[PDB]
Amino acid sequence: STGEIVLTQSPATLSLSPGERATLSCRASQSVSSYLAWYQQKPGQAPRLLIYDASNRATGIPARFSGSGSGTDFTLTISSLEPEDFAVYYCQQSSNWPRTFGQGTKVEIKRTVAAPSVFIFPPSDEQLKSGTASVVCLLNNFYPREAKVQWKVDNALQSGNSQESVTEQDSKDSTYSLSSTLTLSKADYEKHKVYACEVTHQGLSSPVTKSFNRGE
Amino acid sequence: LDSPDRPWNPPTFSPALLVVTEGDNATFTCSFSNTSESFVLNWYRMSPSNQTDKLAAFPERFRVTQLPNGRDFHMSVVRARRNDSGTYLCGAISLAPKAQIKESLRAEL
Amino acid sequence: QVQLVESGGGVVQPGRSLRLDCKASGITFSNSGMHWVRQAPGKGLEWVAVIWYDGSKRYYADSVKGRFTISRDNSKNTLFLQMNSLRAEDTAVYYCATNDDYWGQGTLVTVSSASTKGPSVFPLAPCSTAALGCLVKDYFPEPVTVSWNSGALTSGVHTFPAVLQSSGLYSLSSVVTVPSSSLGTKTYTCNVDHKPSNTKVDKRVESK
Ligand SMILES: *[C@@H]1O[C@H](CO[C@@H]2O[C@@H](C)[C@@H](O)[C@@H](O)[C@@H]2O)[C@@H](O[C@@H]2O[C@H](CO)[C@@H](O)[C@H](O)[C@H]2NC(C)=O)[C@H](O)[C@H]1NC(C)=O
Repeated sequence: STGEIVLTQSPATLSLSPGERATLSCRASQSVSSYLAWYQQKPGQAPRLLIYDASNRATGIPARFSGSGSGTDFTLTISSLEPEDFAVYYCQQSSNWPRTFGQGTKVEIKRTVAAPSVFIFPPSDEQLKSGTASVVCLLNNFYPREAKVQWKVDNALQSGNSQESVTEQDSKDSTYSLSSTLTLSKADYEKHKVYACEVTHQGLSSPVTKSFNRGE
Repeated sequence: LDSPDRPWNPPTFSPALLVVTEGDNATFTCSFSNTSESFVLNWYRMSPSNQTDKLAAFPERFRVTQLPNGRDFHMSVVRARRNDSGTYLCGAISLAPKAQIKESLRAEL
Repeated sequence: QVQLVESGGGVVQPGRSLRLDCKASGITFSNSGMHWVRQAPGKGLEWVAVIWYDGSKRYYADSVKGRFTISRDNSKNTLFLQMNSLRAEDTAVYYCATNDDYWGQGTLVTVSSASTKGPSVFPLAPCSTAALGCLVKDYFPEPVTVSWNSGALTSGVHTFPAVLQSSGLYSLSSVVTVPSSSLGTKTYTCNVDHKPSNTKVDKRVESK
Protein backbone atom coordinates (compact mmCIF):
# COMPACT_ATOMS: atom_id res chain seq x y z
CA SER A 1 0.00 0.00 0.00
CA THR A 2 2.70 2.48 0.87
CA GLY A 3 5.25 3.39 -1.75
CA GLU A 4 8.58 5.05 -1.69
CA ILE A 5 8.51 8.20 -3.74
CA VAL A 6 11.91 8.34 -5.45
CA LEU A 7 13.30 11.81 -6.18
CA THR A 8 15.85 11.99 -9.02
CA GLN A 9 17.92 15.17 -9.26
CA SER A 10 19.87 16.19 -12.31
CA PRO A 11 22.50 16.89 -13.23
CA ALA A 12 24.66 15.42 -10.47
CA THR A 13 27.04 18.38 -10.84
CA LEU A 14 26.52 21.82 -12.31
CA SER A 15 29.77 23.64 -13.20
CA LEU A 16 29.25 27.37 -13.53
CA SER A 17 30.83 30.77 -12.99
CA PRO A 18 29.62 33.35 -10.45
CA GLY A 19 26.89 35.52 -11.94
CA GLU A 20 25.59 32.83 -14.27
CA ARG A 21 22.09 31.36 -14.12
CA ALA A 22 21.70 27.99 -12.38
CA THR A 23 18.88 25.56 -13.19
CA LEU A 24 18.45 22.43 -11.07
CA SER A 25 15.92 19.66 -11.77
CA CYS A 26 14.04 17.22 -9.53
CA ARG A 27 11.75 14.52 -10.95
CA ALA A 28 9.47 12.45 -8.69
CA SER A 29 8.62 8.81 -9.41
CA GLN A 30 4.93 9.62 -8.90
CA SER A 31 2.94 12.76 -8.45
CA VAL A 32 3.77 14.88 -5.45
CA SER A 33 1.35 17.79 -6.20
CA SER A 34 3.21 20.92 -5.05
CA TYR A 35 4.66 19.46 -1.81
CA LEU A 36 8.27 19.90 -2.93
CA ALA A 37 10.99 21.73 -0.99
CA TRP A 38 14.58 22.68 -1.83
CA TYR A 39 17.48 22.84 0.62
CA GLN A 40 21.02 24.12 0.50
CA GLN A 41 23.83 22.46 2.42
CA LYS A 42 27.39 23.67 2.81
CA PRO A 43 30.04 21.31 4.21
CA GLY A 44 29.96 20.85 7.98
CA GLN A 45 26.61 22.66 8.27
CA ALA A 46 22.99 21.74 8.69
CA PRO A 47 20.77 21.97 5.61
CA ARG A 48 18.82 25.17 5.13
CA LEU A 49 15.39 25.64 3.57
CA LEU A 50 15.20 27.78 0.42
CA ILE A 51 11.90 26.94 -1.29
CA TYR A 52 8.83 25.14 0.06
CA ASP A 53 5.63 24.03 -1.67
CA ALA A 54 7.36 24.18 -5.08
CA SER A 55 7.59 27.98 -5.35
CA ASN A 56 7.55 29.91 -2.03
CA ARG A 57 10.78 31.39 -0.73
CA ALA A 58 11.56 30.67 2.89
CA THR A 59 11.81 33.57 5.31
CA GLY A 60 14.69 35.86 4.38
CA ILE A 61 15.76 33.91 1.27
CA PRO A 62 17.02 36.33 -1.42
CA ALA A 63 14.98 36.92 -4.55
CA ARG A 64 17.53 35.30 -6.85
CA PHE A 65 16.22 31.89 -5.68
CA SER A 66 12.99 30.74 -7.28
CA GLY A 67 11.18 27.45 -7.68
CA SER A 68 8.59 26.14 -10.09
CA GLY A 69 6.81 22.96 -11.17
CA SER A 70 4.06 20.63 -10.02
CA GLY A 71 3.14 16.96 -10.19
CA THR A 72 6.45 15.23 -11.02
CA ASP A 73 8.73 17.91 -12.58
CA PHE A 74 10.33 20.63 -10.47
CA THR A 75 12.99 23.28 -11.04
CA LEU A 76 15.10 25.40 -8.72
CA THR A 77 16.48 28.51 -10.42
CA ILE A 78 19.25 30.76 -9.16
CA SER A 79 19.01 33.76 -11.46
CA SER A 80 22.56 35.02 -10.85
CA LEU A 81 24.95 32.80 -8.87
CA GLU A 82 26.65 34.51 -5.91
CA PRO A 83 29.91 32.99 -4.59
CA GLU A 84 27.96 31.91 -1.46
CA ASP A 85 25.72 29.79 -3.72
CA PHE A 86 28.20 27.09 -4.72
CA ALA A 87 26.98 24.27 -2.51
CA VAL A 88 24.89 21.07 -2.59
CA TYR A 89 21.14 21.30 -3.19
CA TYR A 90 18.55 18.71 -2.13
CA CYS A 91 14.88 18.40 -2.99
CA GLN A 92 12.38 16.86 -0.58
CA GLN A 93 8.78 15.76 -1.06
CA SER A 94 6.23 16.16 1.74
CA SER A 95 3.31 14.57 -0.10
CA ASN A 96 3.44 11.20 1.62
CA TRP A 97 5.12 9.20 4.36
CA PRO A 98 7.93 8.24 4.35
CA ARG A 99 9.41 11.60 3.41
CA THR A 100 12.20 11.39 0.90
CA PHE A 101 15.07 13.53 -0.35
CA GLY A 102 16.73 13.51 -3.70
CA GLN A 103 20.36 12.50 -3.86
CA GLY A 104 21.60 16.05 -4.35
CA THR A 105 23.12 18.27 -7.01
CA LYS A 106 26.49 19.92 -6.46
CA VAL A 107 26.91 23.44 -7.82
CA GLU A 108 30.68 23.85 -8.32
CA ILE A 109 32.80 26.67 -9.76
CA LYS A 110 33.51 26.11 -13.44
CA ARG A 111 37.16 26.40 -14.29
CA THR A 112 39.78 25.86 -16.95
CA VAL A 113 41.28 22.32 -17.06
CA ALA A 114 44.34 21.89 -14.79
CA ALA A 115 46.65 18.87 -14.57
CA PRO A 116 47.57 17.48 -11.15
CA SER A 117 51.02 17.84 -9.65
CA VAL A 118 51.89 14.32 -8.46
CA PHE A 119 54.02 13.53 -5.41
CA ILE A 120 54.75 10.14 -3.87
CA PHE A 121 55.86 9.54 -0.27
CA PRO A 122 57.43 6.28 1.00
CA PRO A 123 56.60 5.06 4.52
CA SER A 124 58.41 6.82 7.33
CA ASP A 125 61.05 4.84 9.18
CA GLU A 126 59.00 5.45 12.33
CA GLN A 127 55.94 3.74 10.85
CA LEU A 128 57.97 0.77 9.65
CA LYS A 129 59.20 0.17 13.21
CA SER A 130 55.54 -0.61 13.84
CA GLY A 131 54.25 -3.42 11.76
CA THR A 132 52.91 -1.44 8.80
CA ALA A 133 53.84 0.53 5.68
CA SER A 134 51.69 3.29 4.20
CA VAL A 135 52.64 4.68 0.78
CA VAL A 136 50.91 7.98 -0.04
CA CYS A 137 50.31 9.43 -3.51
CA LEU A 138 49.28 13.09 -3.68
CA LEU A 139 47.49 14.70 -6.63
CA ASN A 140 47.59 18.44 -6.01
CA ASN A 141 45.36 21.12 -7.46
CA PHE A 142 43.60 19.72 -10.51
CA TYR A 143 40.37 20.32 -12.39
CA PRO A 144 38.01 18.72 -13.20
CA ARG A 145 37.40 16.43 -10.23
CA GLU A 146 37.72 13.11 -12.12
CA ALA A 147 41.20 11.59 -11.78
CA LYS A 148 42.40 7.99 -11.96
CA VAL A 149 45.17 6.64 -9.74
CA GLN A 150 46.68 3.19 -10.20
CA TRP A 151 49.27 1.71 -7.85
CA LYS A 152 51.98 -0.57 -9.26
CA VAL A 153 54.32 -2.72 -7.18
CA ASP A 154 57.18 -4.06 -9.34
CA ASN A 155 54.78 -3.27 -12.22
CA ALA A 156 52.02 -5.44 -10.74
CA LEU A 157 48.76 -3.49 -10.81
CA GLN A 158 47.30 -3.37 -7.30
CA SER A 159 43.67 -3.92 -6.34
CA GLY A 160 41.80 -3.62 -3.07
CA ASN A 161 44.65 -2.29 -0.92
CA SER A 162 44.38 1.48 -1.44
CA GLN A 163 41.88 4.05 -0.16
CA GLU A 164 41.58 7.55 -1.57
CA SER A 165 40.18 10.86 -0.41
CA VAL A 166 39.42 14.13 -2.19
CA THR A 167 39.19 17.65 -0.87
CA GLU A 168 36.45 20.11 -1.32
CA GLN A 169 36.77 22.63 -4.15
CA ASP A 170 39.52 25.07 -3.28
CA SER A 171 38.13 28.53 -2.59
CA LYS A 172 41.06 30.38 -4.19
CA ASP A 173 41.90 28.47 -7.41
CA SER A 174 38.77 26.25 -7.65
CA THR A 175 40.82 23.05 -7.95
CA TYR A 176 40.57 19.68 -6.25
CA SER A 177 43.26 17.63 -4.54
CA LEU A 178 43.42 13.93 -3.91
CA SER A 179 45.46 11.58 -1.72
CA SER A 180 45.63 7.82 -2.29
CA THR A 181 47.09 5.68 0.50
CA LEU A 182 48.38 2.17 -0.22
CA THR A 183 48.87 0.06 2.90
CA LEU A 184 50.83 -3.17 3.22
CA SER A 185 52.36 -5.04 6.09
CA LYS A 186 56.06 -4.43 6.63
CA ALA A 187 56.70 -8.01 5.52
CA ASP A 188 55.12 -7.54 2.10
CA TYR A 189 56.57 -4.04 1.75
CA GLU A 190 60.08 -5.51 2.06
CA LYS A 191 59.31 -8.17 -0.56
CA HIS A 192 59.39 -5.60 -3.38
CA LYS A 193 61.47 -2.78 -4.78
CA VAL A 194 59.63 -0.39 -7.13
CA TYR A 195 56.56 1.45 -5.79
CA ALA A 196 54.80 3.51 -8.49
CA CYS A 197 51.73 5.76 -8.64
CA GLU A 198 50.32 6.24 -12.16
CA VAL A 199 47.93 9.17 -12.64
CA THR A 200 45.48 9.70 -15.52
CA HIS A 201 43.66 13.03 -15.94
CA GLN A 202 42.21 15.13 -18.73
CA GLY A 203 44.96 17.71 -18.32
CA LEU A 204 47.71 15.08 -18.81
CA SER A 205 48.27 14.19 -22.46
CA SER A 206 49.56 10.81 -21.22
CA PRO A 207 49.66 9.14 -17.77
CA VAL A 208 52.23 10.42 -15.30
CA THR A 209 54.03 8.10 -12.93
CA LYS A 210 55.85 8.84 -9.70
CA SER A 211 58.08 6.12 -8.33
CA PHE A 212 60.67 5.23 -5.77
CA ASN A 213 62.82 2.22 -4.98
CA ARG A 214 62.64 1.02 -1.40
CA GLY A 215 66.12 1.82 -0.02
CA GLU A 216 66.68 5.06 -2.08
CA LEU B 1 -4.03 15.81 9.82
CA ASP B 2 -2.04 16.14 6.66
CA SER B 3 0.16 18.53 8.64
CA PRO B 4 2.14 17.48 11.74
CA ASP B 5 1.89 21.07 13.08
CA ARG B 6 -0.83 22.51 15.31
CA PRO B 7 -3.48 24.34 13.26
CA TRP B 8 -4.15 27.98 14.03
CA ASN B 9 -7.12 30.27 13.46
CA PRO B 10 -6.95 33.26 11.15
CA PRO B 11 -7.35 36.73 12.65
CA THR B 12 -10.76 38.40 12.58
CA PHE B 13 -11.24 41.89 11.19
CA SER B 14 -14.09 44.05 12.47
CA PRO B 15 -16.46 45.66 11.78
CA ALA B 16 -17.49 43.93 8.51
CA LEU B 17 -18.28 47.41 7.21
CA LEU B 18 -17.22 50.66 8.84
CA VAL B 19 -18.87 53.92 7.76
CA VAL B 20 -17.25 57.21 8.76
CA THR B 21 -17.46 60.61 7.08
CA GLU B 22 -14.48 62.61 5.78
CA GLY B 23 -11.68 64.20 7.81
CA ASP B 24 -12.31 61.80 10.71
CA ASN B 25 -10.42 58.79 12.06
CA ALA B 26 -11.63 55.28 11.19
CA THR B 27 -10.54 52.23 13.16
CA PHE B 28 -10.77 48.48 12.62
CA THR B 29 -10.05 45.77 15.19
CA CYS B 30 -7.81 42.90 14.12
CA SER B 31 -8.37 40.16 16.72
CA PHE B 32 -5.63 37.51 16.46
CA SER B 33 -5.46 34.62 18.96
CA ASN B 34 -1.74 33.84 18.70
CA THR B 35 -0.22 30.57 19.88
CA SER B 36 3.40 31.55 19.39
CA GLU B 37 5.10 34.87 19.94
CA SER B 38 6.69 34.59 16.48
CA PHE B 39 4.40 36.29 14.00
CA VAL B 40 3.87 39.64 12.34
CA LEU B 41 0.54 41.29 11.62
CA ASN B 42 -0.04 43.09 8.33
CA TRP B 43 -2.78 45.50 7.28
CA TYR B 44 -3.69 45.15 3.61
CA ARG B 45 -5.95 46.90 1.10
CA MET B 46 -7.59 45.21 -1.89
CA SER B 47 -8.14 47.24 -4.99
CA PRO B 48 -11.21 46.49 -7.15
CA SER B 49 -9.08 44.06 -9.05
CA ASN B 50 -8.00 42.20 -5.94
CA GLN B 51 -4.41 43.51 -5.93
CA THR B 52 -2.78 43.87 -2.52
CA ASP B 53 -1.24 46.95 -0.92
CA LYS B 54 0.54 46.66 2.44
CA LEU B 55 -0.46 49.71 4.49
CA ALA B 56 1.23 49.11 7.85
CA ALA B 57 2.63 46.31 9.97
CA PHE B 58 3.19 45.42 13.60
CA PRO B 59 5.92 45.53 14.59
CA GLU B 60 6.69 48.58 12.41
CA ARG B 61 -1.40 58.10 7.20
CA PHE B 62 -1.95 54.50 8.33
CA ARG B 63 -1.35 53.35 11.94
CA VAL B 64 -1.32 49.99 13.73
CA THR B 65 -1.42 49.86 17.53
CA GLN B 66 -1.26 46.77 19.75
CA LEU B 67 -3.73 46.61 22.64
CA PRO B 68 -2.59 45.54 26.13
CA ASN B 69 -5.03 42.58 26.10
CA GLY B 70 -2.45 40.60 24.13
CA ARG B 71 -5.12 39.67 21.56
CA ASP B 72 -6.41 42.74 19.73
CA PHE B 73 -4.90 45.38 17.46
CA HIS B 74 -6.42 48.58 16.12
CA MET B 75 -5.83 49.72 12.53
CA SER B 76 -6.54 53.38 12.16
CA VAL B 77 -6.47 55.62 9.16
CA VAL B 78 -6.24 59.21 10.30
CA ARG B 79 -8.11 62.00 8.55
CA ALA B 80 -9.93 59.79 6.10
CA ARG B 81 -9.91 60.77 2.44
CA ARG B 82 -12.62 59.33 0.27
CA ASN B 83 -10.19 57.91 -2.22
CA ASP B 84 -9.82 55.63 0.86
CA SER B 85 -13.17 53.98 0.14
CA GLY B 86 -13.10 50.23 -0.41
CA THR B 87 -11.53 47.18 1.15
CA TYR B 88 -9.06 46.62 3.98
CA LEU B 89 -8.08 43.44 5.82
CA CYS B 90 -5.43 42.01 8.11
CA GLY B 91 -3.17 38.99 7.92
CA ALA B 92 -0.72 37.24 10.23
CA ILE B 93 2.56 35.78 8.92
CA SER B 94 4.70 33.37 10.92
CA LEU B 95 8.44 33.97 11.20
CA ALA B 96 9.67 30.38 10.82
CA PRO B 97 11.55 29.39 7.63
CA LYS B 98 8.43 27.63 6.29
CA ALA B 99 6.37 30.79 6.63
CA GLN B 100 2.60 30.46 6.85
CA ILE B 101 0.08 33.27 6.31
CA LYS B 102 -3.55 33.37 7.47
CA GLU B 103 -5.70 36.26 6.28
CA SER B 104 -8.73 37.76 7.97
CA LEU B 105 -12.16 37.89 6.44
CA ARG B 106 -12.82 40.99 4.41
CA ALA B 107 -14.24 44.31 5.59
CA GLU B 108 -15.43 47.43 3.76
CA LEU B 109 -14.70 51.08 4.57
CA GLN C 1 17.29 33.08 19.24
CA VAL C 2 15.37 29.97 18.18
CA GLN C 3 17.62 27.04 18.98
CA LEU C 4 17.55 23.27 18.53
CA VAL C 5 20.23 21.34 20.41
CA GLU C 6 20.80 17.61 19.98
CA SER C 7 22.56 15.65 22.70
CA GLY C 8 23.37 12.01 23.40
CA GLY C 9 25.66 11.41 20.44
CA GLY C 10 28.78 9.35 20.64
CA VAL C 11 30.11 5.85 20.27
CA VAL C 12 27.90 2.79 20.62
CA GLN C 13 28.65 -0.85 19.96
CA PRO C 14 26.70 -2.79 17.31
CA GLY C 15 23.50 -4.41 18.60
CA ARG C 16 23.27 -1.97 21.50
CA SER C 17 21.02 1.03 22.14
CA LEU C 18 21.38 4.79 22.31
CA ARG C 19 18.88 7.61 22.93
CA LEU C 20 19.13 11.11 21.41
CA ASP C 21 17.61 14.26 22.92
CA CYS C 22 16.69 17.47 21.14
CA LYS C 23 15.98 20.48 23.36
CA ALA C 24 14.01 23.31 21.76
CA SER C 25 14.10 26.94 22.84
CA GLY C 26 12.56 30.09 21.45
CA ILE C 27 9.43 28.39 20.08
CA THR C 28 6.24 26.98 21.53
CA PHE C 29 7.45 23.41 21.15
CA SER C 30 4.00 21.85 21.42
CA ASN C 31 2.89 23.57 18.22
CA SER C 32 5.58 21.94 16.07
CA GLY C 33 5.70 18.60 14.38
CA MET C 34 9.25 17.32 14.82
CA HIS C 35 11.60 15.29 12.57
CA TRP C 36 14.84 13.43 12.80
CA VAL C 37 17.07 13.51 9.73
CA ARG C 38 20.44 11.80 9.44
CA GLN C 39 23.46 12.09 7.16
CA ALA C 40 26.12 9.40 6.84
CA PRO C 41 29.67 10.69 6.21
CA GLY C 42 30.04 11.76 2.58
CA LYS C 43 26.42 10.82 1.76
CA GLY C 44 23.10 12.59 1.23
CA LEU C 45 20.30 13.57 3.59
CA GLU C 46 18.07 10.72 4.86
CA TRP C 47 14.74 11.37 6.58
CA VAL C 48 14.39 9.27 9.74
CA ALA C 49 11.09 9.92 11.56
CA VAL C 50 8.32 12.40 12.36
CA ILE C 51 6.05 12.95 15.35
CA TRP C 52 2.94 15.16 15.35
CA TYR C 53 2.97 18.24 17.60
CA ASP C 54 0.29 16.05 19.28
CA GLY C 55 2.19 12.80 19.50
CA SER C 56 -0.96 11.42 17.82
CA LYS C 57 0.98 10.15 14.80
CA ARG C 58 4.48 8.84 14.19
CA TYR C 59 6.07 7.76 10.91
CA TYR C 60 9.41 6.15 10.18
CA ALA C 61 11.76 5.47 7.29
CA ASP C 62 11.96 1.85 6.14
CA SER C 63 15.58 1.55 7.23
CA VAL C 64 14.79 2.25 10.93
CA LYS C 65 11.15 1.20 11.48
CA GLY C 66 10.79 -0.93 14.59
CA ARG C 67 14.39 -0.44 15.71
CA PHE C 68 13.99 3.31 16.36
CA THR C 69 11.19 5.01 18.20
CA ILE C 70 10.48 8.74 18.14
CA SER C 71 8.76 10.41 21.07
CA ARG C 72 8.39 13.78 22.73
CA ASP C 73 7.69 15.43 26.10
CA ASN C 74 5.74 18.60 25.41
CA SER C 75 6.12 19.73 29.02
CA LYS C 76 9.96 19.76 28.82
CA ASN C 77 10.37 20.99 25.18
CA THR C 78 12.32 17.88 24.21
CA LEU C 79 12.18 15.38 21.40
CA PHE C 80 13.63 11.89 21.71
CA LEU C 81 14.96 9.24 19.36
CA GLN C 82 15.36 5.84 21.01
CA MET C 83 17.71 3.81 18.78
CA ASN C 84 17.92 0.04 19.27
CA SER C 85 19.75 -2.74 17.45
CA LEU C 86 22.24 -0.28 16.03
CA ARG C 87 24.36 -1.35 13.03
CA ALA C 88 27.46 0.16 11.40
CA GLU C 89 25.35 1.73 8.66
CA ASP C 90 23.47 3.81 11.28
CA THR C 91 26.65 5.89 11.72
CA ALA C 92 25.66 9.43 10.82
CA VAL C 93 25.13 12.96 11.96
CA TYR C 94 21.59 13.14 13.37
CA TYR C 95 19.71 16.44 13.06
CA CYS C 96 16.43 17.41 14.64
CA ALA C 97 14.23 19.80 12.82
CA THR C 98 10.85 21.27 13.16
CA ASN C 99 8.27 20.80 10.46
CA ASP C 100 8.53 24.53 9.72
CA ASP C 101 12.31 24.14 9.13
CA TYR C 102 14.35 25.21 12.01
CA TRP C 103 17.33 22.85 12.16
CA GLY C 104 19.63 21.77 14.92
CA GLN C 105 23.31 21.57 14.20
CA GLY C 106 23.49 17.78 14.50
CA THR C 107 25.27 15.23 16.67
CA LEU C 108 27.54 12.42 15.46
CA VAL C 109 26.60 8.81 16.29
CA THR C 110 29.28 6.20 15.60
CA VAL C 111 28.31 2.52 15.69
CA SER C 112 31.45 0.46 16.13
CA SER C 113 33.24 -2.15 18.25
CA ALA C 114 36.44 -0.07 18.28
CA SER C 115 37.53 1.69 21.46
CA THR C 116 38.83 5.23 21.76
CA LYS C 117 42.36 5.70 20.47
CA GLY C 118 44.60 8.63 19.62
CA PRO C 119 46.36 8.87 16.27
CA SER C 120 49.90 8.00 15.40
CA VAL C 121 51.30 10.95 13.43
CA PHE C 122 53.82 10.02 10.81
CA PRO C 123 55.81 12.46 8.65
CA LEU C 124 55.41 12.77 4.90
CA ALA C 125 58.98 13.96 4.18
CA PRO C 126 59.62 16.30 1.23
CA CYS C 127 61.71 15.11 -1.70
CA SER C 128 60.32 24.63 -8.09
CA THR C 129 58.02 23.61 -5.24
CA ALA C 130 57.93 20.89 -2.59
CA ALA C 131 55.13 18.92 -0.95
CA LEU C 132 55.17 17.61 2.60
CA GLY C 133 52.69 16.57 5.25
CA CYS C 134 51.59 14.22 8.02
CA LEU C 135 49.85 10.87 7.97
CA VAL C 136 47.36 10.89 10.88
CA LYS C 137 46.81 7.16 11.24
CA ASP C 138 44.73 4.72 13.30
CA TYR C 139 42.42 6.82 15.45
CA PHE C 140 38.87 6.44 16.70
CA PRO C 141 36.46 8.00 16.62
CA GLU C 142 36.09 11.02 14.36
CA PRO C 143 36.98 13.83 14.31
CA VAL C 144 40.59 15.11 14.35
CA THR C 145 41.84 18.56 13.55
CA VAL C 146 45.13 19.51 11.94
CA SER C 147 46.88 22.86 11.71
CA TRP C 148 50.37 23.82 10.60
CA ASN C 149 52.79 25.92 12.68
CA SER C 150 50.06 26.61 15.28
CA GLY C 151 47.85 28.11 12.59
CA ALA C 152 50.43 30.42 11.00
CA LEU C 153 50.74 28.25 7.87
CA THR C 154 47.47 28.08 5.90
CA SER C 155 48.31 28.88 2.28
CA GLY C 156 48.72 25.66 0.31
CA VAL C 157 47.34 23.36 3.02
CA HIS C 158 45.12 20.40 2.12
CA THR C 159 43.71 18.38 5.01
CA PHE C 160 41.92 15.43 3.44
CA PRO C 161 38.67 13.84 4.65
CA ALA C 162 39.33 10.79 6.78
CA VAL C 163 38.81 7.26 5.53
CA LEU C 164 37.46 4.39 7.63
CA GLN C 165 39.94 1.55 7.45
CA SER C 166 38.90 -2.10 7.29
CA SER C 167 40.31 -2.28 10.85
CA GLY C 168 37.67 0.09 12.20
CA LEU C 169 40.17 2.91 12.69
CA TYR C 170 40.23 6.23 10.85
CA SER C 171 43.15 7.59 8.85
CA LEU C 172 43.80 10.99 7.34
CA SER C 173 46.54 12.94 5.55
CA SER C 174 47.34 16.64 5.70
CA VAL C 175 49.76 18.16 3.16
CA VAL C 176 51.15 21.56 2.27
CA THR C 177 53.11 22.76 -0.75
CA VAL C 178 55.98 25.18 -0.13
CA PRO C 179 58.92 26.67 -2.06
CA SER C 180 61.73 24.14 -2.39
CA SER C 181 64.13 26.89 -1.27
CA SER C 182 62.31 27.19 2.08
CA LEU C 183 63.13 23.61 3.04
CA GLY C 184 66.43 24.57 4.67
CA THR C 185 65.20 27.81 6.24
CA LYS C 186 61.63 27.25 7.53
CA THR C 187 60.38 24.83 10.16
CA TYR C 188 57.15 22.92 9.48
CA THR C 189 55.26 21.14 12.25
CA CYS C 190 51.88 19.36 12.32
CA ASN C 191 49.47 20.16 15.13
CA VAL C 192 47.16 17.16 15.49
CA ASP C 193 44.24 17.32 17.94
CA HIS C 194 41.97 14.37 18.81
CA LYS C 195 39.67 15.40 21.69
CA PRO C 196 38.12 11.96 22.51
CA SER C 197 41.60 10.73 23.56
CA ASN C 198 42.88 14.11 24.83
CA THR C 199 45.64 13.81 22.21
CA LYS C 200 47.69 16.90 21.25
CA VAL C 201 50.66 15.98 19.02
CA ASP C 202 53.18 18.28 17.34
CA LYS C 203 55.21 16.54 14.64
CA ARG C 204 58.11 18.33 12.96
CA VAL C 205 58.41 17.34 9.29
CA GLU C 206 61.79 17.59 7.63
CA SER C 207 63.75 16.39 4.64
CA LYS C 208 65.19 12.93 5.08
C1 LIG D 1 0.87 36.72 21.97
O1 LIG D 1 1.60 37.88 21.61
C2 LIG D 1 1.72 38.84 22.67
C3 LIG D 1 2.44 40.01 22.07
O2 LIG D 1 3.60 39.85 21.34
C4 LIG D 1 4.54 39.78 20.26
O3 LIG D 1 5.81 40.23 20.71
C5 LIG D 1 6.81 40.08 19.71
C6 LIG D 1 6.89 38.62 19.28
C7 LIG D 1 6.48 40.98 18.52
O4 LIG D 1 7.45 40.78 17.49
C8 LIG D 1 5.09 40.69 17.99
O5 LIG D 1 5.09 39.42 17.31
C9 LIG D 1 4.06 40.66 19.11
O6 LIG D 1 3.85 41.99 19.60
C10 LIG D 1 2.50 38.23 23.84
O7 LIG D 1 2.48 39.00 24.97
C11 LIG D 1 3.68 39.61 25.34
O8 LIG D 1 4.37 38.87 26.36
C12 LIG D 1 5.69 39.37 26.63
C13 LIG D 1 6.29 38.47 27.69
O9 LIG D 1 7.10 39.20 28.61
C14 LIG D 1 5.64 40.84 27.07
O10 LIG D 1 6.97 41.34 27.19
C15 LIG D 1 4.85 41.69 26.08
O11 LIG D 1 4.67 43.00 26.61
C16 LIG D 1 3.49 41.06 25.81
N1 LIG D 1 2.74 41.85 24.84
C17 LIG D 1 1.41 41.95 24.87
C18 LIG D 1 0.79 42.81 23.81
O12 LIG D 1 0.73 41.37 25.71
C19 LIG D 1 1.88 36.92 24.30
O13 LIG D 1 2.76 36.25 25.21
C20 LIG D 1 1.60 35.98 23.10
N2 LIG D 1 0.85 34.82 23.53
C21 LIG D 1 1.31 33.57 23.47
C22 LIG D 1 0.38 32.50 23.96
O14 LIG D 1 2.42 33.31 23.01
